[PDB]
Amino acid sequence: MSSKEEILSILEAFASTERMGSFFLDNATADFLFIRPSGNPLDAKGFENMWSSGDLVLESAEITKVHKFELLGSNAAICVFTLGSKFTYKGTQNDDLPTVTSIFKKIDEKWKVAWMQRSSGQSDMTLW
Amino acid sequence: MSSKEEILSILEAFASTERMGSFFLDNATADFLFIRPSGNPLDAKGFENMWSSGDLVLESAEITKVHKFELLGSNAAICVFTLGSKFTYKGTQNDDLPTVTSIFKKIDEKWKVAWMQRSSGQSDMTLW
Repeated sequence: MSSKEEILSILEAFASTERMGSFFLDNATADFLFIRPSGNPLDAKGFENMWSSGDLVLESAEITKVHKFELLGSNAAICVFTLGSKFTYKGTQNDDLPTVTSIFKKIDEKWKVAWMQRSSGQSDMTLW
Repeated sequence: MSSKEEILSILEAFASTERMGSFFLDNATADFLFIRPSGNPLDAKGFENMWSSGDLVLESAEITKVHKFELLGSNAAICVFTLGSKFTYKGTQNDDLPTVTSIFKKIDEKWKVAWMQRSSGQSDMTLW
């Protein structure tokens, strides 16, 4: 299957209620970081720690729209997408709609997420 | 010279008081977008329009620290950095310190910026 499809399969797994929290632990490269809207990095364990809280629960997440996909040579790729989520935090439901830039690399012939930066969650879809 | 150095030379030109506004017009690929902290995209002209305002003036900008650099094959690259700027907006000076994820591609044997997403400007350097 096409690399878009392979990489999209990985992003769908990230955007899943059961798998998001621990995902980077299994699927990310060792030097992966997740860049929060503040600019402050989290590593795979830091990301999982956020979701481990108890106070933060993912209700739904989806790959709403892919804005950019391309291979960067044979063994890397960029995928830019809008991630649409619903989550509960300390007693309130929230919608979240960031723009996310993700980078993938092939390691031992398998695709892994190498980098991800997200925006604040009130993006305007109409601009795409 | 090394690709880091070539790509760093391009980023220094972006982070310059005279060149930032119009930079993407000359140095970016046609499908480049700049992702604002909100997640909302700007194209090269949209970016220049912001700086054309009169109300917004860049006083200084620097590549403060490079956190990640690597080639993605022979003809692409990722560079993650903290951009330290001072700017005036509608009568007030501000400091700005985002995390920026940039992607580069070689087009006709020349490096061009292909993508850039920035965070809010109050990142915590101590986390790197």
